[PDB]
Amino acid sequence: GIREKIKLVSSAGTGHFYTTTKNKRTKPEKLELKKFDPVVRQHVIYKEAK
Amino acid sequence: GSTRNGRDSEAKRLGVKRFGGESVLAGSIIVRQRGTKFHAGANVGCGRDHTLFAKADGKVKFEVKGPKNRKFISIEAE
Amino acid sequence: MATYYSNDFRAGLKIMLDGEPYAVEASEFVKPGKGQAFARVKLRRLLTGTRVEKTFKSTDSAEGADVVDMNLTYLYNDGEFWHFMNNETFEQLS
Amino acid sequence: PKIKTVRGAAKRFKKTGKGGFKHKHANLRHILTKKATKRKRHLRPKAMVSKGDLGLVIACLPYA
RNA sequence: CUUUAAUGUUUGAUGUUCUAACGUUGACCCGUAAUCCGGGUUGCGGACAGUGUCUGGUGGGUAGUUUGACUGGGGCGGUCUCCUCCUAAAGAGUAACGGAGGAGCACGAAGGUUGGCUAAUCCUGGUCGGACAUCAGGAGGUUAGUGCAAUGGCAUAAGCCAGCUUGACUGCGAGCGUGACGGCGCGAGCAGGUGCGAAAGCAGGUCAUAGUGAUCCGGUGGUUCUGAAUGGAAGGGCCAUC
RNA sequence: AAUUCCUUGUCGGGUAAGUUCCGACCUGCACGAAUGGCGUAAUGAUGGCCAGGCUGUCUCCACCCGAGACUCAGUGAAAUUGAACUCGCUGUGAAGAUGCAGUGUACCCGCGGCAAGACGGAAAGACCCCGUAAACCUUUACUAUAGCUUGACACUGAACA
RNA sequence: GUUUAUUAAAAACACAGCACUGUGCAAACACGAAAGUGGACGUAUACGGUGUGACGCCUGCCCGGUGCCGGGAGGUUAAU
RNA sequence: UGUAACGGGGCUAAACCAUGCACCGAAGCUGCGGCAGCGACGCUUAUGCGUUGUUGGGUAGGGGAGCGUUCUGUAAGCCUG
RNA sequence: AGGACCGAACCGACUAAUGUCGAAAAAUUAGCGGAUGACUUGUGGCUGGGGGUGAAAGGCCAAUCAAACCGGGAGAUAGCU
RNA sequence: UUUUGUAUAAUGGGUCAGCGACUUAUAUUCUGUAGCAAGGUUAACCGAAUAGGGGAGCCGAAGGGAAACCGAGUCUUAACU
RNA sequence: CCAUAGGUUAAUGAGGCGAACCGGGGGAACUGAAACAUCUAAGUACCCCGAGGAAAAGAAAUCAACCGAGAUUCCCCCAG
Repeated sequence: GIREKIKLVSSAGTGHFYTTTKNKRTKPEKLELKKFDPVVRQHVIYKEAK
Repeated sequence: GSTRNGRDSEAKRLGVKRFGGESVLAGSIIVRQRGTKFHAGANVGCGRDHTLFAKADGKVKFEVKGPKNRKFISIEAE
Repeated sequence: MATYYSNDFRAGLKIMLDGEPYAVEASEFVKPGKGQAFARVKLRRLLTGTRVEKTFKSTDSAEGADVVDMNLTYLYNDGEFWHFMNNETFEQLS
Repeated sequence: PKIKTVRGAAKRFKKTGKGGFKHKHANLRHILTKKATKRKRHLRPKAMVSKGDLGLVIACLPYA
C-alpha cells in the first residue's frame, strides 16, 4: 500500500529491468543495486525508475 | 445472538511421509514440519520449511544424538 | 478504494459523495418489522460546513476522503497564503 | 448441422502428437512483482491438460 | 506580472435600419353556391420565429431490468478469502451460527556472508536517583528474545552486535510433497555471472507458517517472430511488466 | 382522543355491579393549525352509549296453522368412488388404526333420525419458504428513451455602428 | 348527492367555498409522428392545474434539505 | 374411552440365580432332483463331458440374451369356402 | 321558491332470514333510501388495450380486468411436479 | 409415486375398451462388424441412371514451436549433464 | 392585358380477387446468455406496397497475385 513499486532499469545498453518495492516516504534515496543483466551476461549497476 | 469464532485454515498436511527403512530416491521429502522438530542428519538435507528431503537413494532411519536427544534423520545407503 | 455501507459507519468517518467531503457527526440506525433499514445520518459539510441531513437507506453510501486532521504550526504569512509545519515530520503545507 | 467449436477453447489449447493438449499456465499476466522468479520460471513453459479435465476439453473442441 | 496606445488583429458580443427568403390562425379579390385549400394583391412581423442533423442538460412522463447465499423456517443480527491452536478419536484428513485469537504487511537492512557475543527478573553496594535509567558484583538459568497472532522451532543459536556487501541473480532442474482441477510447496545438482570468507564452504530474500485474486480487455519497455500485391509500417505474438 | 404503548391511567357522573359512554385532569410512547386546528344549528339505511314504551330475544319453551320431510303411484338427477367380507379397545406403527398385535363384543338385512370418525367431499394451500419464476407499482436503484431545453451548421440575406 | 355491477355505502369520493399557481390569445394544457382539433366561436370578473372542503373564530415560527423562481461576476462544461 | 406396565389365560414355580443333559426353532447348513453364470481342466472338437472348483437378494445404473406386434423381400410360393 | 317535506310508479340496495348440486352463475320475501332532480328512461351516435372511461373503487370496458378478447410468433421457458 | 422411512390417515386412479411418452435429420467420438490396406473413400454433377464415370476434396502415414524456421527430431536457453 | 389556375367533352388506361415463391418500405418479443443490459433469438414472425411465370442480380471503377483468371445466379468443397 504505502510501500510503492519501483523499476530498477539497467545501466547497460539494453532495457532489461528488475522490479521491486521501496517505501519512498521513509528512505527517499534511490537504489543503486548491482544485479545480473541477462542480455549482457554481466553484472552491471541497476538504477531506480518508475 | 451472534458468534465471533468459526475460522481456521487449510490443514497443512504435515508430518512424516516416508518412515523408517523405506527406500527413498534422492530429493524425496521425508518430513514436512513446522520447525526443526526432526533435525537433518547424514545424507539428508533440510529445506527452507524444515522439510528434511532425502539426498541419496537409500533407506531412512531416525535417531537421537548429542546431548539433547533430538530425533535425527539419516539415510543408510543401499 | 474504501467503500462504505450506511449500516457500518459510526461518527467521524469522513465520506465523499456529490463532489464534496462530508464528516458524519452522528447517525441513528433504525429498521422496523416489515420495512427495510435506513440510517438517518446527521452529516456535516466539510468545505463550506454548516450542516446537512441525509437519510440513507441500508445501501448504498459513499467513498472516503483523504482527510487527515493533524497538528500544524502556523509560522508564516505572505500576500494571501498561510504556511504550516508539522512538529512530527516537518512537511510543508499551504 | 456440423458441430461448432467453442472458439475460446480453440485459442487456449493445442493438440499434441498423442492426443494430449498443451495450455499456457494461468498466473502470469499481471501482479508479477510479488511473485518469486521461481514461480515465474515454472509458469512460463507449456503444461499438459490433466487426466481429470481432459474430457471437458475434447467435448468443447471436436475438430481440433 | 500589471496597466497604456498604435497597427494586420482571430474575431465573437449586441443593436439599430431595410426588404427579397420565411411566417401570418390580419383585410380584400378570384377559383366558388365553400367561416377548408390554392393563387393574386396589401398590411404587419422578419432574417427573428419555425424546422432538419449533431449536441450538453433535464427527464419514473415511459420502457427493459436487477435487487446474493448460508441460516437449526425466513426476515433481522452475524458471516463469506487467508494464517495459528483446540474439537480431531497419538499418520494425513475431518463438521457445526463449536471454543479462542490474527492477516489484506513491514524491511535495501530487519536480506547475504564472515568474525564475535548471551538472556528475563530479583539481590546487595553505589552522586543527584525514587518501585524502576546508568555502573559494579552475585543469585539465576532462557522464566528472555524472535518486525506483527498463535503453534512448532531456536545456544552450532534462527536471539544480540560489528565489518564487507547485493545470491531479494538469469537459464534450467533429477526427485518428491499436496490439491477434483486451475494451482501451491520443497528441492541437491547444471551452466553463466557475482558476493563474503585465508579456506573448507555458505548465499537464487527474511526462524517457518498469513500479508492475497483467475481470465478477458487495455497500458509501457524490449525482441524484425508474423506483417493480407510487394517494400515499410500499423496491429497481433513472444518476453519483461501494469 | 377515529391519535394513549404502559393502561381497564387517576378522579367524577350513570348502574346493585360499567375494560364501553359522558365530564375532567394532563405523565400528548407518538395532537396541532388549508396533506388544515378547534367549535358548529341542520342533515345521516353513519360509529359508541343511556332511558321510556314494547315484546318468545330470554328465563323456558308450549300449542296451533300452512309448505316440505314420511308412505303410495309416475318420471327421475348429482358430487363421489384402488378394491372391500367396511366392530370396540389398549398398544405398535411414516409418530392420532375398520384393516397390525393382544383382547373384548357382535345372528342375517332394512327403514326413520343425529352427525363424533372415515385425517369425509369441493378447490395441484391463498399463509410460510423455495424458483438465479411472472406481473404491475414506487423511487435520490441501474441503463435507456419520448417530451421539454441549450448551443453549432443548414433553410438565411442586405446596410452601417 | 356519488362509489367497489356480483361479500365493504362509510368517517371514503364529490361538493359550494377558500387559497396558491400557470395562462396575453396562433394562450396555458390535452389528443395526434403531422395536418388538425378540444380549450373556445371563450379571452384574466377567463381558462388549466394542485391542495383544502359550508359556516364561525382562525391559521403561529422555520428557506438549513428538496423542488420552484430570479440573478449573473466567477469556476467547471458539449458539438464545432 | 377400557383391564391396559407378563401379548393373553394363568402361574408361587409356569419367578430368579447356579449346573447338567434332552428337544423345538430360519428361505442358514446338509440331503435329493433340476437350472444358470464364471474360472480351471482334461481330452475332444465346430465344442461337449463321469467331470471338477465355485457362484446365482437387489434399487439408481451399466452389460448380455431373447419374445411378440404391424409392414417390405423370399411369395403369382405355401395355407384357406 | 326549493339538489324543500311525506309517499306510489320509476330508480336504488341498508338489515334480516331463506336459498348457497338454488326458481336465479347474486334472486326471493318482510322491512329500507331517493323520488322536480348533481334525477330517471327509450333510440341512435362517439371514445379502445398500456389505450378508453372513472363524484376514484385499481372500479368498469360483453358473466373475463394491477392491463380485455381473438389469431399468430409458439411445441415460448420450466434447474419444478 | 415420492422418500431417511408409507398399511399409511401422503400422491394418483369409478371401471372398461381405443389412443398416449427417448424420435428424426446432420456432424462428432468410442465399440462391434464388413471391405480394401500406406493407403482408404468420393461430394455435387454427368449417367439407357440403387451400374459406370467424376479424386474436387477429406482423413491417415511427422512431429516440435507463439511464430518464422527446423525436421525423426524440435523447442527452451548464451549452451545443455 | 396576354397567360395560367379551374370547368367541360372525348379518347385510352388502371381499380378488385388470388395458396406459395419473388423484390422493396417498416419490424418485434419470448428465448439463449444457466440472472441481465452489449449480444442472441432475427431482419425471424408479422404488417404494407409492387410485379412475374419465375422474379431479383447481371456485362468489372470484379478478384487475383505478379503468374493469371473473365457477367450474374445455383449445387458440392474450402470450412466450423
